[PDB]
Amino acid sequence: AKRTKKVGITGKYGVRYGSSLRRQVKKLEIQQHARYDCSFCGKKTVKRGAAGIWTCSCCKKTVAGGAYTVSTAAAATVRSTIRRLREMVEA
Amino acid sequence: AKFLKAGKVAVVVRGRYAGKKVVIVKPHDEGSKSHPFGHALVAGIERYPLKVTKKHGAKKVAKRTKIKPFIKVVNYNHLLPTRYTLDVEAFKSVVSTETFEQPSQREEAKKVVKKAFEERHQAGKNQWFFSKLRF
Amino acid sequence: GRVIRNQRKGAGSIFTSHTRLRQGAAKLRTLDYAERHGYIRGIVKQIVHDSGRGAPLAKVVFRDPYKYRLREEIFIANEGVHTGQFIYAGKKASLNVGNVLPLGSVPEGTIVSNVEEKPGDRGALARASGNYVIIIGHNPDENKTRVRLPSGAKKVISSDARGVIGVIAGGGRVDKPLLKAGRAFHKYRLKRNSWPKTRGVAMNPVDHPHGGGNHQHIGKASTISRGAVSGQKAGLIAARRTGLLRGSQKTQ
Amino acid sequence: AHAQSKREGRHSGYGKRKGTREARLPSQVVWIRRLRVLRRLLAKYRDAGKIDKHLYHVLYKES
Amino acid sequence: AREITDIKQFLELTRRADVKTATVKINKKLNKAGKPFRQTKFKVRGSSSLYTLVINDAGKAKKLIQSLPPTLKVNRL
Amino acid sequence: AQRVTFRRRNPYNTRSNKIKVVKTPGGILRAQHVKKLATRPKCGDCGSALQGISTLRPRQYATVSKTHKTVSRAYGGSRCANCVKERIIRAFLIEEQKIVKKVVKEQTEAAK
RNA sequence: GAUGGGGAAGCUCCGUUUCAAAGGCCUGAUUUUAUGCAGGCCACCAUCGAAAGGGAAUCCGGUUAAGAUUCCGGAACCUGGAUAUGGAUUCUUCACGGUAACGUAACUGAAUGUGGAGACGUCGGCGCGAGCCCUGGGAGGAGUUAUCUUUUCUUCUUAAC
RNA sequence: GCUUGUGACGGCCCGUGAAAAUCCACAGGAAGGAAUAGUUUUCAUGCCAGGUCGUACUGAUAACCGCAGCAGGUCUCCAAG
RNA sequence: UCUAAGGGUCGGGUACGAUCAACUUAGAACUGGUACGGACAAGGGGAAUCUGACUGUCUAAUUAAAACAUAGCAUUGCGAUGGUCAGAAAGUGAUGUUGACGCAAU
Ligand SMILES: [Mg+2]
Ligand SMILES: [Mg+2]
Ligand SMILES: [Mg+2]
Ligand SMILES: [Mg+2]
Ligand SMILES: [Mg+2]
Ligand SMILES: [Mg+2]
Ligand SMILES: [Mg+2]
Ligand SMILES: [Mg+2]
Ligand SMILES: [Mg+2]
Ligand SMILES: [Mg+2]
Ligand SMILES: [Mg+2]
Ligand SMILES: [Mg+2]
Ligand SMILES: [Mg+2]
Ligand SMILES: [Mg+2]
Ligand SMILES: [Mg+2]
Ligand SMILES: [Mg+2]
Ligand SMILES: [Mg+2]
Ligand SMILES: [Mg+2]
Ligand SMILES: [Mg+2]
Ligand SMILES: [Mg+2]
Ligand SMILES: [Mg+2]
Ligand SMILES: [Mg+2]
Ligand SMILES: [Mg+2]
Ligand SMILES: [Mg+2]
Ligand SMILES: [Mg+2]
Ligand SMILES: [Mg+2]
Ligand SMILES: [Mg+2]
Ligand SMILES: [Mg+2]
Ligand SMILES: [Mg+2]
Ligand SMILES: [Mg+2]
Ligand SMILES: [Mg+2]
Ligand SMILES: [Mg+2]
Ligand SMILES: [Mg+2]
Ligand SMILES: [Mg+2]
Ligand SMILES: [Mg+2]
Ligand SMILES: [Mg+2]
Ligand SMILES: [Mg+2]
Ligand SMILES: [Mg+2]
Ligand SMILES: [Mg+2]
Ligand SMILES: [Mg+2]
Ligand SMILES: [Mg+2]
Ligand SMILES: [Mg+2]
Ligand SMILES: [Mg+2]
Ligand SMILES: [Mg+2]
Ligand SMILES: [Mg+2]
Ligand SMILES: [Mg+2]
Ligand SMILES: [Mg+2]
Ligand SMILES: [Mg+2]
Ligand SMILES: [Mg+2]
Ligand SMILES: [Mg+2]
Ligand SMILES: [Mg+2]
Ligand SMILES: [Mg+2]
Ligand SMILES: [Mg+2]
Ligand SMILES: [Mg+2]
Ligand SMILES: [Mg+2]
Ligand SMILES: [Zn+2]
Repeated sequence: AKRTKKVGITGKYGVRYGSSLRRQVKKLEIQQHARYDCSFCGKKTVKRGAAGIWTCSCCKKTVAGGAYTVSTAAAATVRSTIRRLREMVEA
Repeated sequence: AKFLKAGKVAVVVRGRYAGKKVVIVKPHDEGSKSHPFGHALVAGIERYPLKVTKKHGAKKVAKRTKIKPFIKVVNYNHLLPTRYTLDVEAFKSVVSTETFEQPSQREEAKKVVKKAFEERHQAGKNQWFFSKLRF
Repeated sequence: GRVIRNQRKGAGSIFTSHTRLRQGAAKLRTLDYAERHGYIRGIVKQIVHDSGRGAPLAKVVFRDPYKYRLREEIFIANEGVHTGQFIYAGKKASLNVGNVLPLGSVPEGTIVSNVEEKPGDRGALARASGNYVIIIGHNPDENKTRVRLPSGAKKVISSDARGVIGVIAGGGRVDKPLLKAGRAFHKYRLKRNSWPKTRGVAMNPVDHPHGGGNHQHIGKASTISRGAVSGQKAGLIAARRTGLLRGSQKTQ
Repeated sequence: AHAQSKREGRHSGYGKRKGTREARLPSQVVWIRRLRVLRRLLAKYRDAGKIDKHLYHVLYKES
Repeated sequence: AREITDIKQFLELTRRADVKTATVKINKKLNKAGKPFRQTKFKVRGSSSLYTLVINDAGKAKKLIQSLPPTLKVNRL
Repeated sequence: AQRVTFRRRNPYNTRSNKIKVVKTPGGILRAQHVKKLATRPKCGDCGSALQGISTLRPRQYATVSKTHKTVSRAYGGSRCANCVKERIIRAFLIEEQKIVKKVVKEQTEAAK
């Protein structure tokens, strides 16, 4: 029974702060509360609390992640960059 | 193969004797009116032979090397089978189903296995089996 | 006239960091034998939140090379590291995220955090949620290693200066609008008494160089010289250009 | 005496009402009351096999 | 602060040397469903506990009271 | 109708000033300042309440028997039993692999 | 906020583990004797700062002109100190039992190391506990009764341990 | 039902919501211990001791502060139909 | 003064019965000097201009506002041998348990 035409979670703030701001928050708020895939056991049970802290329901591992998503772009790019550089120093 | 045959060493992985090494003597590969699980009859070592050095003399050595044993009915699901293996012959008879029930019976079995294991330790046989597993 | 606000800050009274809750002070291992001849393993025992700090912290346990005991250091958690992970610190340690290596021993293009100005000062550069430094140079004689910092400034330091491979966790924390005074409030609540801010221009002249007048105005240039003296320096200090910054920045 | 006439449905008229229908008896109370009955009727209908487990599992999520 | 049931251990208690006093108490209660009966509580005071043995049976009571160490200042009722 | 009073000087409702109300043989109510509840000890490895172990306020454990503070097994009142299972496996396997990693590089040495 | 210190003409200012030779425990060595030395540790470096934070342990009944978790009575509990008697344990020296989660009246354990408790936001509904509220029968006492009311009112309690 | 206590959950955070005293436990195995008799005081029972200071009452339209037995101010717990 | 609907608990070989206790909600008659949220309790509404976005703040004792604050926006200084600030001095101090997704200054 589609409740809100667009504000979704952001409907809590009602009318205040301006649409544009409410929009920006909704984006990253959608990210942070959302429940993510575990790199380790592979159930979708990773969730936040405390920016940067993504810890996993069952299996109980915590990963240091992006402020509102498990992985930053720039972080992951660095991942592949290190990968690359690492390779160079053995082959 | 059926690696849980009657020579295998395996470390008990649960219950009181968790962490202690044992040997199988007789496997009941499936079933008991009681024990409805794959369970082994093992002879193990409860209190290990404490290490002994040059400085150790006379009656202290003979004391440091006393061994306290145990016998256990134990589910297969509770021992890590090992590649290592120890001979069973001296207490084939002594460790049996009949051995359990009646306390009196159990101790005699332990007396044998104790005299067995101690004879065995000195003269260097098996060595690893007398070494404490540290975890 | 009075004593303006920003000169009151210096005595440290109501100001002084709000420090009760913090995990302790993050820093690399002390740069000892183990760390500067070989490497040394560690277990991240817990990644955890330091109050008043955007970036999450990584508690990491190590053996003590000289006494039978466990010794726990406190690291800023690079993105990607995880409870249970092993961490290798040393010259002869290896190029993976979260390990710590002396700047001279990672190739150009590597990415590191918490890097030392001088070797062993236990980490100084790039500690903020999301920041880092990139190695861009090596001069094997006078063994330096040029890096570019978060600011942009390039700067050369010792090849024995240590850094940790990766990026600091919690990046992007600033893309989210505070939305309301309350969140800003709680923000500074666990930092220090710097919020909210009265505009000097709303003060009387006792209080400020910006103070007074019958409309609110600044009444003179708001750019102030480096050589200004306390009670003067408030506006755009030693500014060298001013106004909207048009055109791509990014230092060349 | 009054209480008596009350359980006979008396003085519960539209004009003897002062808190909203909600306050007087919350919606959710009705729902939980009702859903726990359907939910726990299914148990016995399955636990005795009138209902087969597949039908149950549908009726559950349908309830 | 203690309830006892083995009539032996009791008797042993009553010769325990730190035990200089005792006291019997008598209660009319009712039995099972219908009738009433005479309950009897045997209370030994030890240095750190007061043990009380409830002999429900009318009979065992009487026999018990004469069993009693003739050096124990038993407070009747 | 019957209303109670604090039984101690401390008049504020702090954690160390909990109350319970109680009916006494005199047929009246009174208060009875209740000790904070004790929490259960926790496993050093995982984090669970470790079963087998009694739960007392921490000095109380010195007024209790040894059996109340352990369970019969390597790391009794210390680790969560399933966790022992694990340290036991890991230890074995690592120490075995260790032996394999030794003689296989003893191979390396001669043939290289 | 003392202290090796560092400033200051100086009253004093700064520093709190700080650029310092910063201290003490377990017993052994004594059988001239009371405590010198033999080890081995531990380098933690004052102290003040909460009658709302942390924190060993007590209850009910009686009692006074006025005190009561403080007296009286009975019944407990904690901490320190001494200690013996019964158990348990050992000829397989340092308990057995359960496949296991675990069990128990016990069931030696120095240095050292490690773990846990102490020890912790807020709001929401859901579950349960207690005390209160409401109420049936009965067994007592009170009120109303020109008439009506198997009625109105009240007693029926159970502490720590 | 009402106060209140508690549990297993859930919402929130660029806020993730003290400290030390103190108590226990495990890893360790120094060392000490029996058959003509040893070990054991984390089992039970038994013995001694527990100082110093506060403790009345008021806590408010009269016991506090407001020149006062001032219509002001001044922290909190219990709470019937 | 009635009506209807909404629950619990028990045995059933491997459809139903028997009983316990609850105020909610809708409907229908009858009834009165047309009264009935009967006391108590309990928003006036609407169309505009000016102005501050909002919630919040202040002149205790003549000013509560359009003033201050805020999020949002923009600018400035700074890589530690540093920026800003304290001190008579110093083996001194705030920021700093800090490092540009930071601190400081408009
Ligand atoms: Mg042991
Ligand atoms: Mg001035
Ligand atoms: Mg400070
Ligand atoms: Mg302020
Ligand atoms: Mg401002
Ligand atoms: Mg401003
Ligand atoms: Mg003004
Ligand atoms: Mg001026
Ligand atoms: Mg000027
Ligand atoms: Mg002006
Ligand atoms: Mg202006
Ligand atoms: Mg609803
Ligand atoms: Mg309900
Ligand atoms: Mg139901
Ligand atoms: Mg489903
Ligand atoms: Mg009553
Ligand atoms: Mg009092
Ligand atoms: Mg509270
Ligand atoms: Mg236990
Ligand atoms: Mg227990
Ligand atoms: Mg001083
Ligand atoms: Mg003090
Ligand atoms: Mg106190
Ligand atoms: Mg207190
Ligand atoms: Mg009294
Ligand atoms: Mg008196
Ligand atoms: Mg009085
Ligand atoms: Mg007394
Ligand atoms: Mg007494
Ligand atoms: Mg004692
Ligand atoms: Mg026994
Ligand atoms: Mg500890
Ligand atoms: Mg802790
Ligand atoms: Mg607290
Ligand atoms: Mg008590
Ligand atoms: Mg309250
Ligand atoms: Mg939390
Ligand atoms: Mg404990
Ligand atoms: Mg020695
Ligand atoms: Mg004892
Ligand atoms: Mg003294
Ligand atoms: Mg008093
Ligand atoms: Mg009083
Ligand atoms: Mg008065
Ligand atoms: Mg006065
Ligand atoms: Mg007055
Ligand atoms: Mg009906
Ligand atoms: Mg029915
Ligand atoms: Mg406004
Ligand atoms: Mg005014
Ligand atoms: Mg004035
Ligand atoms: Mg106003
Ligand atoms: Mg006014
Ligand atoms: Mg704008
Ligand atoms: Mg100097
Ligand atoms: Zn997982």
